[PDB]
Amino acid sequence: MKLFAQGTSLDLSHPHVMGILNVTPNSLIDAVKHANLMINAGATIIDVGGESTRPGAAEVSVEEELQRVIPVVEAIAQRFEVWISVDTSKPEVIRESAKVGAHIINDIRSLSEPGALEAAAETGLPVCLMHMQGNPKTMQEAPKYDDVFAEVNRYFIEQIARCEQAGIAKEKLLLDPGFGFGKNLSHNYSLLARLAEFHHFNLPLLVGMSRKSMIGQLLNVGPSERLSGSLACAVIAAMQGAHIIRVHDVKETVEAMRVVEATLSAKENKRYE
Amino acid sequence: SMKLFAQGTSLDLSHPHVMGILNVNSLIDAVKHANLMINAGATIIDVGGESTRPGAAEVSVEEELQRVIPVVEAIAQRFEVWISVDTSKPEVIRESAKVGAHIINDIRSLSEPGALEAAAETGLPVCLMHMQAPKYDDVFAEVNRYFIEQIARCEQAGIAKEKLLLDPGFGFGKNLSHNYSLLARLAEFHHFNLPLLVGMSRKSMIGQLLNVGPSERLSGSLACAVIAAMQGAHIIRVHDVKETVEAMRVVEATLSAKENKRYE
Ligand SMILES: Nc1nc2[nH]c(SCCc3ccc(S(N)(=O)=O)cc3)nc2c(=O)[nH]1
Ligand SMILES: Nc1nc2[nH]c(SCCc3ccc(S(N)(=O)=O)cc3)nc2c(=O)[nH]1
Repeated sequence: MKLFAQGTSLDLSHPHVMGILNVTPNSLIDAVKHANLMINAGATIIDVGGESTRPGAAEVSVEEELQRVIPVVEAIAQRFEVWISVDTSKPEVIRESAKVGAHIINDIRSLSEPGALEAAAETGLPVCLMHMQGNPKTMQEAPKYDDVFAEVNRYFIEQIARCEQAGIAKEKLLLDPGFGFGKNLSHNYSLLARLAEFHHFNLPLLVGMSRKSMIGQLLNVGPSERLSGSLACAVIAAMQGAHIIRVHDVKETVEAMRVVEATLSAKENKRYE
Repeated sequence: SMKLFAQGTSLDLSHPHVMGILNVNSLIDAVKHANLMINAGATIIDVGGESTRPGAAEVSVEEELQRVIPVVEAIAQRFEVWISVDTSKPEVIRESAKVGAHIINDIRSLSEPGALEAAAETGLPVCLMHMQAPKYDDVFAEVNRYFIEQIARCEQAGIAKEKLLLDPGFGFGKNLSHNYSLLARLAEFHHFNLPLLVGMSRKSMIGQLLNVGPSERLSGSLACAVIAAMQGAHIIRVHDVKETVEAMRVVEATLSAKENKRYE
């Protein structure tokens, strides 16, 4: 499995670490400093995000998101070789990001915004499709599923079809179950436990559990006390064949991923189920 | 519903347990460290540490008794935690059981003269660990047959199968490649229907892979624990108790949401 963007490629034979770079409030200088630290710790992708999608988050104007994101993507692409994912839902941010060197469109809304689908297609870039029930304002009010795995699985079927009809080929797509995006604790763990079953689509799998409440509520610790839990989640995912792990704590995750790599390379079938 | 019995209590092996490592004036600090490990969530304390590492200075019978017995006694009197004892000597096995030890953890699988008979007499649970530039045809198959052999040897000496734990012995006569081969296939050892104990914490199988110092292996050690626990390993022996317990809670939440209750 490989992805292609901006005249390079990304080999998904071994799990990759994606470092989180939030640029919600010198801002540009600190951002590039942080990216650099994450690159040196072994991150091969940086996820640049200028809109909070935490539960209850307020929307951000397109002009504000552009000012936060585009100088940061540009500065990174002009200095390093690391891949760059842009965590946005806005057509214009999608276009302007691709023009300045971004490689992956990581949309938590799966291109649901008006014109987002068409803009993503126009770039040619890889696209991550994430599951969310509802929207960030209300997704955590009362998450409810008869069968969460089935409903997330059905959602991916539907959204894959949707991207194909718009002219985005399967080979550009990634899937992400959306941990924390309209799920209670038990819903998140049902998805993590059956994650390997999403491989049937034959598409890269991306997960983002780092420091989220599925660790906090389970351990009864705050956000700065969740490293061990976060690593445990990362390893559980990567052992089931997840290709990209989105994290805050890059060095430590990269170390854990080596151990997973060694273990999978010693295994016959190269996955746990 | 696997359980072990010792000293009038039981250990419920339906979820993974963290066994903290204790290094053996002494006694006050030992009880202090035991207390910290219990507070961090260890349910078993392994008594020995640096004093009992392979390569360490061999000691006389009377020295090992003087060093080990009062620590086991003091822990048994003050806490409800289970106590694993690191020893190869029959006298120490015997006297440890008298003062409250729950598990005999002999890396030599009771090979020294009298050790097997002394272990049998105590009625306590016994860990069967595999030990030996290393070399194997099929390291899994060699470890497997070693277990078949020790189970029969123990059963010969009157030790019920219900008291045995199996440990593949990470880092004992094994290069990096052999170690990862055993971890990768750890789940296959469940055919014995016996508890599985593993100890990878801070070992060379991490140190060599990541190329870092003894004190910088927490993340790889946690990865190892999680990999083992996801395959149904019952006891994980570690230095970093708090962090390992947190990781094990995540594994337990994952395994409770799974139909199989194990990854293979
Ligand atoms: N592909 C992908 N992209 C992502 N972007 C984000 S931003 C996280 C917003 C947030 C924070 C905290 C909680 S909570 N209540 O669970 O702790 C939920 C959402 N996440 C993901 C993710 O997973 N995948
Ligand atoms: N049941 C059980 N008991 C144990 N006791 C020990 S003591 C540690 C000795 C050591 C240190 C370092 C390396 S190395 N060269 O791989 O880094 C090997 C052995 N370990 C274990 C274990 O695993 N199980």
